[PDB]
Amino acid sequence: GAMNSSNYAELFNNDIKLFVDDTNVYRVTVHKTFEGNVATKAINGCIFTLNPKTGHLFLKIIHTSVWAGQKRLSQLAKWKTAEEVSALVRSLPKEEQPKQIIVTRKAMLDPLEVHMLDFPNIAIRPTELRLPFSAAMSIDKLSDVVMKATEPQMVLFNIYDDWLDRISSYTAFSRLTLLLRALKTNEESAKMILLSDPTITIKSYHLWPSFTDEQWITIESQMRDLILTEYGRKYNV
Amino acid sequence: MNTVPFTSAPIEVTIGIDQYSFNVKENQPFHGIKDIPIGHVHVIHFQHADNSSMRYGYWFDCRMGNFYIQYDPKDGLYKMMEERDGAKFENIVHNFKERQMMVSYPKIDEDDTWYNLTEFVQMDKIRKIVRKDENQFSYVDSSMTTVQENELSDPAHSLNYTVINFKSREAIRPGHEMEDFLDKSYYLNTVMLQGIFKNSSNYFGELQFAFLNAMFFGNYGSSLQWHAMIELICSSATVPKHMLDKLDEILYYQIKTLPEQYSDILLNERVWNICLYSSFQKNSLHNTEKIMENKYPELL
Ligand SMILES: Clc1ccc(C2=CCNCC2)cc1
Repeated sequence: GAMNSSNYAELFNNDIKLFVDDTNVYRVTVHKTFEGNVATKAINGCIFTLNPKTGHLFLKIIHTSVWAGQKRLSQLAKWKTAEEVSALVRSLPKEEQPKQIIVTRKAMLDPLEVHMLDFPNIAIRPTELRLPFSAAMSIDKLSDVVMKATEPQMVLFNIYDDWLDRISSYTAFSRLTLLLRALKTNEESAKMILLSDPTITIKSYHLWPSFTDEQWITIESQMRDLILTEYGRKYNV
Repeated sequence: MNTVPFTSAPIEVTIGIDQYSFNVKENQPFHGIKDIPIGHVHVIHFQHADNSSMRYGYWFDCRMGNFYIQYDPKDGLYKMMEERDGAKFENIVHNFKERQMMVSYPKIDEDDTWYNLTEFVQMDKIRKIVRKDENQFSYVDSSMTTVQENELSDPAHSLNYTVINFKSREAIRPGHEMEDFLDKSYYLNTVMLQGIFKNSSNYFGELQFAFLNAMFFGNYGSSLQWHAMIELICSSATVPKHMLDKLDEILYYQIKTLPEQYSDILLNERVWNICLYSSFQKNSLHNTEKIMENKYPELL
């Protein structure tokens, strides 16, 4: 059924699965009209589709042109996510197609499920987890490729950089979520942490700095302090 | 005016005939029902005093044969039967009428409730939904399952209603995924009306049979069917004006005839708030919306 903290290790078994998050698919800048009214201006967005086992990110870029002349954009965006997600699967070789797809927001369930009627053996599933994938746009390299796009485009990343060489997927996902949670709770401080030291650098083919193992431990602690932090500042504890 | 005579009434039973019903006592002298208005299908149904488990019944059209009811003490129910001997049947009925052992089908003459509930129902279509071709009449009971219910287990005893499924391929055109799923006009009009039912009357006929079966017998599949046939209309943006009006009347009489104490189970909350307040046809069911608010504001 749904996905929560009990069946939490299922992500890292050997059934191919993908997470789909639609939070950044439709993005705007609410501004004033000459008449003192309020209007939207759309800016580029992305579908965040992730294999939690391998770290492969299928980042589909959603160009503002897709919205031109359409109505009820919030609802369209969910159908547009589902269409792109189904196209991605269809382009994949059978042996690479996922056996499940877990959506981070329950409103994608029906759009995806309709788009995937042709794939009866693929389970479309919700989750109870509060995953911080929305903060995928606080990752400079990701935000950069999205805002620069002049057309629809799909770009591939490993969101784990090289981590799997040294750690298991379970731990890598936990590092990932910890990092995105911090970006979601206080983006500025989360980023000051990541780049306070100029000797550490982000490899050209990577999204995160190349931290030694001991440096990842110092980073991971500072991120928990922050998340525990902003939880006080916010809850006065 | 036709007659359904009974051999005898050996067990205490509540008897039903279209929307009416009366209590018959163990071996009370009772030999049937007279004065049944020719021209409509009819249903005659049963709820034993002893085993309120299993309501059952028989759909029948008096224009299609001479039918009588006889208790079968082995299988434990009142069974409908046909007499082929046309002249043997007259003499039996006449004898029972002369001894005044029948109840009169009690039609008040201002009342078209039955007509209004059975408008589009036709014995010929009942017999395809309920398959038992050696019999002109059709047995139904509470426990019978539908063809769609068995795909989710005896095929002979099933209700073969028209399968409707909104998250299906029949229902959703390649490349119109969103259009067809938020606006079911394609499925209603092209798939179902033109392709399968042929006309709106056949559709309304299955719709009305579905509700009666649910009302009289408590058949869950029947109810799922009726709700499904309603939702598909109400979720279609392009429906002929004459169907919307017809549907507002049909529903009106169904909701009027429902037992009030039965409404918490027979009516699906989600489907009705959606049809009445959020669907394309939220403004097209004036009489159905009216009665639902005067009489069942609670569900809403
Ligand atoms: Cl006709 C009939 C209508 C509904 C039921 C229900 C079954 C499950 N809970 C909702 C009610 C059973 C029989």
